[PDB]
Amino acid sequence: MNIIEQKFYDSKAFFNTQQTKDISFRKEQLKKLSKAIKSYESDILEALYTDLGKNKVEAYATEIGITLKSIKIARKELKNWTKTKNVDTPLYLFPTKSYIKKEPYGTVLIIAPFNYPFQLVFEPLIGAIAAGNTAIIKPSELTPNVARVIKRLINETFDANYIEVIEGGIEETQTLIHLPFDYVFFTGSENVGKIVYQAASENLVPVTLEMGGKSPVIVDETANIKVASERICFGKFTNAGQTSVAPDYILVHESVKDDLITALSKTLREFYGQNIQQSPDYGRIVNLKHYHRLTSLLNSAQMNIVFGGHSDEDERYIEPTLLDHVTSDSAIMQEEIFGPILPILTYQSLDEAIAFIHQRPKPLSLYLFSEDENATQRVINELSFGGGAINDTLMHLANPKLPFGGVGASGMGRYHGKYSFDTFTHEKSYIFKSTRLESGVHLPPYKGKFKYIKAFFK
Amino acid sequence: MNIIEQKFYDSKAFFNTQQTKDISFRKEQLKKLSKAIKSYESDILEALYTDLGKNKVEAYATEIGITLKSIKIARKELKNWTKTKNVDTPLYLFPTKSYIKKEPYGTVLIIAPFNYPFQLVFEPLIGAIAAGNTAIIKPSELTPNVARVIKRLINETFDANYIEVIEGGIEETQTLIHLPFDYVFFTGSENVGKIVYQAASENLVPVTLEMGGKSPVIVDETANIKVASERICFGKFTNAGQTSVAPDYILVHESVKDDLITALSKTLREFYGQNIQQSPDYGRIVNLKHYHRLTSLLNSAQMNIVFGGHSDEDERYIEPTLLDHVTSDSAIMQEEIFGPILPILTYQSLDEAIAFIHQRPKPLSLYLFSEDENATQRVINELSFGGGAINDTLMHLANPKLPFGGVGASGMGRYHGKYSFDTFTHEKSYIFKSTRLESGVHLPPYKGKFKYIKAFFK
Repeated sequence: MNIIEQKFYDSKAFFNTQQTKDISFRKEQLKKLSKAIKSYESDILEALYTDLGKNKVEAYATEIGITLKSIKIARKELKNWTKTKNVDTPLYLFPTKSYIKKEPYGTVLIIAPFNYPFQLVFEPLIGAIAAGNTAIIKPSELTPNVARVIKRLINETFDANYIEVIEGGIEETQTLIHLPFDYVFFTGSENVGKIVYQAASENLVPVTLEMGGKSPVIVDETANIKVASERICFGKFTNAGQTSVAPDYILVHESVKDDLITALSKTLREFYGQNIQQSPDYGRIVNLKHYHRLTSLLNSAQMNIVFGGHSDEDERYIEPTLLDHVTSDSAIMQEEIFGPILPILTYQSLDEAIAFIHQRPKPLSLYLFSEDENATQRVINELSFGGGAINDTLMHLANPKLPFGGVGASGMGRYHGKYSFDTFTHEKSYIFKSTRLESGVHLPPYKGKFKYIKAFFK
Repeated sequence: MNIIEQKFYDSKAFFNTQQTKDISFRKEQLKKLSKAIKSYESDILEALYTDLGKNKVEAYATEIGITLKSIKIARKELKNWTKTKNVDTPLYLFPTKSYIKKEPYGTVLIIAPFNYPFQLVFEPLIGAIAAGNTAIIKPSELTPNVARVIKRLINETFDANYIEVIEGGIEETQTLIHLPFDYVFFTGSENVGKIVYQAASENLVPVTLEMGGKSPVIVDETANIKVASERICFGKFTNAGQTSVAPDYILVHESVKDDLITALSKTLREFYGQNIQQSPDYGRIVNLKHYHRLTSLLNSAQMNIVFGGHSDEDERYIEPTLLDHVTSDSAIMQEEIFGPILPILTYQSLDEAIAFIHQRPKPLSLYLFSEDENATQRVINELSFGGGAINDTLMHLANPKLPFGGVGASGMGRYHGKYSFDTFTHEKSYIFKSTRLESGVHLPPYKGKFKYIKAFFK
């Protein structure tokens, strides 16, 4: 009765035909998706480069390669993920049989951001397809050519009543989130996350939200500064900072603080050489507006740049900038940076570092560079965060056996690997008690049965 | 800065002391809880009988015995549930180690209804305790003596900053749900469910909602009417109908429809004899208001009572009533009955039965009495519901290896057994990449590394 509603009702109607629930069907659409991505493979990278200055290597590894292997893993495991699970039954309920069926939710909404525009559409989508749902996809219009390449790939591969792509901004998102989807999957900002979560509450819709925060990295008195410098910079300088799990700021112990900076800068040259603006290993800011935002942050923290700093408006360039003498109350530590600026703060005792992170909202990721075991055991035991890495950054996302998701302000729910499948699955317990052997052990009248009932639970 | 807020902040502060995260601590509070329930064992049944007319046998089996064994299972499995899980890592990320830590959310809210007032406080609470949280409990004030017995048991056993009981109605619930709890667990009505879900969205709080609906039971042309009569009546007539998973109405095939009724009535006498009002095996309605509600339903469906019907206001008695010639549009089929009235409807083709259930919201449970395998395979394959039973009712809740929870309008999330523990757990992925063997296989510059990166995912 309206354009977006028209497509929503058609997707729901196709699901109710129930072709989606058949495993043969799902295995085949996974195949078509793998083939379609490979067919558009250079049609994914032209758009990633024009929208995000994303070079072919990292673009492939973060958006195309990761999903192609995810499709493969899902096709290999589809029969295990979907198979009904038999469940041990208690002896006092004998002969009852116990099962858990893995059934889809129905029609599913996927909202994806701008920074990994392809990855965050298709990793959940693989889950939804594998789980037997229909899907309506909302990709970011901040990366417009990526968005249309996704629409072209989806329209060419699938019928709209099975998977469809709605392009647009907040207006279209508002129409979608107020529709009665059977599941909503969202990656993006805490603020839009709140908009989605409140909109889903009205129709009692379950959701997975993956938002952000400020990911700490504790560089400890016992650290291996050399490797940490490289490891941290990979995490921070891939996609030019725009990564919900990128290190947002460093909590570096007093003693090692100056070492790090040289190590950083030196191993930053090992990454993009002198004059990074000419490197074909380093990305760009998504947009003029995000640009004028991160430049203003550099212009306000200009007293404290210690390595990097300049920027060209015409190609949305900002170089790997490192800050120093930063404090809890400065403007750079008020918001999530989501850019190539790395503020560095000093700490004396580990208790203060932990306390500093505790006072703040729970981050999506947390990183500790330390060789001390008692130190790691307490950073891990007392700080709650989404996920993270001891002596590494980012690369915990690369293992699809580890769920990826936030906690508290950083998010709820999780995906990657099987978890993508589980996010879009309802686990339906059912039992089966044959009628040949009937009894009466728990039925009425109770008269003198009390003893036997107490014995059921003792 | 206000009474309920005062207790909330104290619970949060105690959690931040971090005694709760220690497994030795959790095992001991589980022990104290088991001992405390056994100490109040007759103090649980006096209140269940005065509030719900619940006789000692069923009261024990549905509220006390089920939780005591749940405490035992949690104490036996606590080390397995809590232990950090090691995760196979991919070869191309070698030597990285991969783990999932099971950590608590923090401070937790549990809201419990009137109909199983003790069970639905303590089965989730066991989860919360086992997961390492603090807890604030909101029990129904419709069963007031049960509520206070719970407060007395909790206050005597634990300090309020660890687990506390707030008594009251919707006002106190409103104050609680708008506080920034780390998790909200709710059992109750769809309408109050919506109130809770929307209140949780404002603070980005994850929730488990367990609401209701109208649980179907398909009695099929191939059924074993005799045993089904008993099995259905156990499910329906325990707790005098007031059970979110009780059969709310029967879809009985045309041919067998009259058989059932006699079978029902006859095996209803096998349960509570002639004159049920004198049976000490049959419960009562929680309240005058719920009473005047279910009596009005009988007074409006008075043309169609075929077995049962009368009611005493002074002991809130309503007898096992069976209806006949009921239709989709009658007033009894508009709302969830939650009482001892069983409307019975006829169907011709199985497709109509499935369609009738499909058109309605997804029920918390679904029951099919049939000996035909193709029939069961499609009832199970095409109808989405919370959980349920083939050739039985209710008893799928009794197996703590099967998750218990709704889907769609009936609920989101699940508990019982380990699932109770998981509901209150954050699974935190972390990796550990040693610095002794450093490399450079995925770091920049990319120059001629493309081939190797493609190989990572192929």
